Amino acid sequence: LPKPFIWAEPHFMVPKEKQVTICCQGNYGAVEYQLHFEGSLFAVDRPKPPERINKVKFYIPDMNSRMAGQYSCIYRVGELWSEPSNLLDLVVTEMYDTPTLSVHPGPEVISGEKVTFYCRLDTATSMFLLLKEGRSSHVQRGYGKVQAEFPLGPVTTAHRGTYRCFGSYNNHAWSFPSEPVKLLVT
Amino acid sequence: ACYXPDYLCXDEYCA
Ligand SMILES: *CCC(=O)N1CN(C(=O)CC*)CN(C(=O)CC*)C1
Repeated sequence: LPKPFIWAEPHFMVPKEKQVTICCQGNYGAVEYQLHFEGSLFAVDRPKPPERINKVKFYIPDMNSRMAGQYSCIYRVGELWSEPSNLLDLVVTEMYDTPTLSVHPGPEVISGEKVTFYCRLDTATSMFLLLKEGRSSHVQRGYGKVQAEFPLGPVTTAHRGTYRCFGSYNNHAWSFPSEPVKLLVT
Repeated sequence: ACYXPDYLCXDEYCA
């Protein structure tokens, strides 16, 4: 059976109390889809009639930390189950508080210079995220009591852009985003 | 009724 594909709409980073749909694309004619969450059965969809369906939607009306974590799906044709989809990380954001983002040496640098970002949030855990706007798949994770560092190394113009950081209350439960810091590389 | 935080507009995930 083709491997199913799993994604979140509109996005996998969902503010608290906002909605998300988890989509699972299987195969036309598949008769049962399961959505798994962290090793448990979260929901089942049984397409009726199945011959017109290759994907199923699971709606979450009000996002919270108990529904944040890893999801996967599988589907069935006759007695045979597909292999699982890749894992979807569904993350709740805007939890509790707002961190401060800083940068060394500063926001304006020349190509070649080493840049470090710093994310501080005293009321959170030791795990922090650095997010370049536009590039959620390249989110960097850092570890530190009170604050974490994110060394970029020697930068080029590829590193130019707008950054925000998050503190975390668990792996999938993140703070409000920091105010943005623009990195200018000349 | 689609909601999206401004910082996620044009994010690569939406594909
Ligand atoms: C919920 C709205 C939505 O997902 N899209 C419309 N749109 C904006 O609202 C701008 C933020 C553009 N979209 C994207 O930015 C996809 C990430 C799609």
